Amino acid sequence: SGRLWCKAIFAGYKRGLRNQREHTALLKIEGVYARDETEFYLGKRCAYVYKAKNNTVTPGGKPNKTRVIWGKVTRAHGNSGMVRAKFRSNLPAKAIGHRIRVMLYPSRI
Amino acid sequence: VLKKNPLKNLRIMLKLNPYAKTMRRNTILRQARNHKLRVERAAAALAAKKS
Amino acid sequence: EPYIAWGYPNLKSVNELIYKRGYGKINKKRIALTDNALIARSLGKYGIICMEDLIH
Amino acid sequence: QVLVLDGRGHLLGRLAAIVAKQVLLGRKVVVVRCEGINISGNFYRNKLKYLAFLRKRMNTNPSRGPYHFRAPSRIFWRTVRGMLPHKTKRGQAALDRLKVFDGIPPPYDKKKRMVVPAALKVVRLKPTRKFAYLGRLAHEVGWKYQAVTATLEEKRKEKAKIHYRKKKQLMRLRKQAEKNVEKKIDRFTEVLKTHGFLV
Amino acid sequence: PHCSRNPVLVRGIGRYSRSAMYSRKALYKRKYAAPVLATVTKPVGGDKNGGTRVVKLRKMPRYYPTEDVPRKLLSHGRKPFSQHVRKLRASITPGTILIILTGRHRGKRVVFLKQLSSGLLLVTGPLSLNRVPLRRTHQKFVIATSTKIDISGVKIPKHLTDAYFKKKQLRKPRHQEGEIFDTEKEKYEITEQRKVDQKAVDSQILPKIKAVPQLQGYLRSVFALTNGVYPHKLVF
RNA sequence: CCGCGGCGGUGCGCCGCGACCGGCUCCGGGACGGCUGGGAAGGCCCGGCGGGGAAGGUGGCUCGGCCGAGUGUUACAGCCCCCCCGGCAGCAGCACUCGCCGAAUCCCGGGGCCGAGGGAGCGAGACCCGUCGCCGCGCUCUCCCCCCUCCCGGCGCGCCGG
RNA sequence: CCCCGGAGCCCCGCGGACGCUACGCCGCGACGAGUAGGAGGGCCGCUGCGGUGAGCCUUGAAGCCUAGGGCGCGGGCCCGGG
RNA sequence: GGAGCCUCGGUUGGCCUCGGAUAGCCGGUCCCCCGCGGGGUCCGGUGCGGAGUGCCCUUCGUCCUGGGAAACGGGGCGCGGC
Ligand SMILES: [Mg+2]
Ligand SMILES: [Mg+2]
Ligand SMILES: [Mg+2]
Repeated sequence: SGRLWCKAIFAGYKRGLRNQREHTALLKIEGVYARDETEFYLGKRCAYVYKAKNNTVTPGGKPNKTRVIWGKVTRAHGNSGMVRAKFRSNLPAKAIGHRIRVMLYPSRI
Repeated sequence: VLKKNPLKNLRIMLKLNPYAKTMRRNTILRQARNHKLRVERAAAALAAKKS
Repeated sequence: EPYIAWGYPNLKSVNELIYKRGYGKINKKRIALTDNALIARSLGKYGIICMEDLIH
Repeated sequence: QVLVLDGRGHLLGRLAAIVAKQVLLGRKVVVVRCEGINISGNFYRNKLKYLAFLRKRMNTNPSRGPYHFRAPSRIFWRTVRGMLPHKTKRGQAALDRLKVFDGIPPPYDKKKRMVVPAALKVVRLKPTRKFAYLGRLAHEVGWKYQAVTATLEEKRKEKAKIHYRKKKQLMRLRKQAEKNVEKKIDRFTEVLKTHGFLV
Repeated sequence: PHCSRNPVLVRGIGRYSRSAMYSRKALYKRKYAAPVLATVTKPVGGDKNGGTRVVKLRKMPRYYPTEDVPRKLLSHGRKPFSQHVRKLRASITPGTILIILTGRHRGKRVVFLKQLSSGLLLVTGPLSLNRVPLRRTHQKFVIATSTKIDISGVKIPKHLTDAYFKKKQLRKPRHQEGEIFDTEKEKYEITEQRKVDQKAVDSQILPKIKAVPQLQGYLRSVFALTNGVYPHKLVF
């Protein structure tokens, strides 16, 4: 009856200064800021969840306007608890500075 | 042929050098032996502390 | 000198290099030492008939 | 869902740095009491540094050239604008989240407002070092509304002192209330200190 | 048909040796001194006039395709799911409590009953309390809370297994084309055996849960992440 | 037509799992060697031998209630410290993490990630298939016994006989 | 101590691919910047000739156009509709 | 109150002293001064801040009946005045 996903912001792509490598998102998971606090989140399912003009299908549901791009937090990115993700398609860039949901549900807990 | 890494893949190590089996049979047993003997020292030290 | 790092390897170093990255030169084709049949075929005329002999 | 940061006691660029990254991660921020921001380095030092910035103008038509904003809010906005990619769409979007004020006006004058302790003067400077209030600085470079901003803030502080007195009054009654009731909240109050509050 | 005369030391390393095993197995004293055309192989039947007829079991085919794929390469160690070994997080022990993370029973709290043959969990958030029946779940989509009921001596039915907790309907042909055929059928009906199973199991648990104060109320409730509380910080 | 029997290729579209191997990156455990056959330490205390700061001391003065606190001097040991002789098991590169270098003197278990890329059966009365090398084992064709007990059988949940 | 028109086959010397356009097919290694310049291959492309497709074509050739479907690393190509 | 294109972000709230930093916070004043408060002194508490943003508030299944502790609290987009 509430929220079963931890909040996270799409920081932007894995990139060098002047070559962005679009196939790898970086994820600022809310409340975690140490390459330490982040072994929880390794290998968790994650959703860029967004809605669009035309209708879609929906697993166990009637046709909707919301769509998602699924992905997976792979590894911890640099000291201050950023995390790398990788998504079944690359994230839009429209997406920068927006919510992506890091689930709990490939749990090892 | 795929190179399976001997150092991870026990049976590949054995294929290349069968004396590994024994060397590793020893050094499980050896380490267990000594681990037991450490507990036995620790129990005697606790008994000496109680006395 | 300023093109290399070098020095005196351990026993373990010689093992780890040979087992993890031991590749024969066998008819000028870099081939991985998957069996002693390879080492023997080439070095067996010296008494070297296995990975272990090679390491020694 | 929104930062409100009391810019008093902070350091101009030090705060702006932190605000920029918040703003780039979609955080809507408000920065309040910007005249109270204070800049390291003795006053005179910084006045000249501003006065130099004033000199910078597009010779052939100043009307185009770098617009030197006087108000401390706009100054602080300018320095945060200098740490975003503000020529981009995403940069421009980022600034649109940030909302700066000389003094502390009516939405936020009854909101609790945070303090970035990593930009704070008492922490980041040696006590024997000198600094400048961005107000004074703003005032002398042509900011019109110092005194107005002062006269409105004396009202606010008087208005707030009242709120605090009533707040205190409730807190006090609540401390009394517990003592009045502490045999019929005793086996609740016990359980809230096995799992470690109330201590 | 004796068991394994050397035990396991490590996966792939027996405790003993070659030489100890020779003596244990006793290879001394167990020394084994041991120094078509006309006749048709596999057809044959009966029959009347002329005589008996020689049939041919497995008769050569009446169509060859124009091209067909050519074998594979043996491949060593690739077991089918049934023959797999099954794991279980040490956290999940019998009569522990879970938070089911994924399905319709989502965030609902539950009691864990057993690991089935499959490797799935069997589960019950006693239908009574929670509205979660006898039900399968996966280890991987479940949080093993550090809260246990003592479920030791409850006789879960032997007959309830993977095979029973398994979806049922739909065959092939019928009328098919039009605006009909198995878009209806409509409802999974609960059945009476299923209701009887639940009734039996819950009663054994249900007293046990209650003994723990507030536990029923905990098992009624639903888990969800509020503000300021982060999975990685908190424990369950 | 029902068998979804045996084999072969497949999935309309979106999904998930599982175990096996390869390559990685981490985590947790343990067991060893060497040294100034580590240095310091701890613990027990005993007998001596001096030296130093500076003391349950004394003393000038000051500050508080003979006592407590703050400076100052000669300095023994009734606060300690340091050297020297002689001797105990508790040490152990020590979870009292004070300072190394390592591993035929080294092993076990666990997690995250990416990838699977090949295809030694195209016979007419008898397999549409295994498998090579390595590990051992495991088993049996040798007898013994012991235990537990899952199925089944028997006797009184207990005991006896795969 | 016997014969494969039958040992039943992990090797079979009695006969031999699903495979064998031998300018074909298959396996192992290694390597791959490039102006000027050189060489090879183009089932890349244009126009005409000898051959050849019992080719195609008023039941619609060439050309032209195409937010149609594809192939090829590419030169290019093939189909759908107009 | 009913349908119905489109644009999206979101997925508990926090309703506030002032400020200090070689200092602060809270009480209570027995006592004194000022306009239930404000200022003072004195005393008593806290101070790696529990009258803590390392915080607080809020609960997250629905109903039934039939006990206890808690109990006049909540509502009707309940309605008029200050
Ligand atoms: Mg080249
Ligand atoms: Mg050229
Ligand atoms: Mg939604």
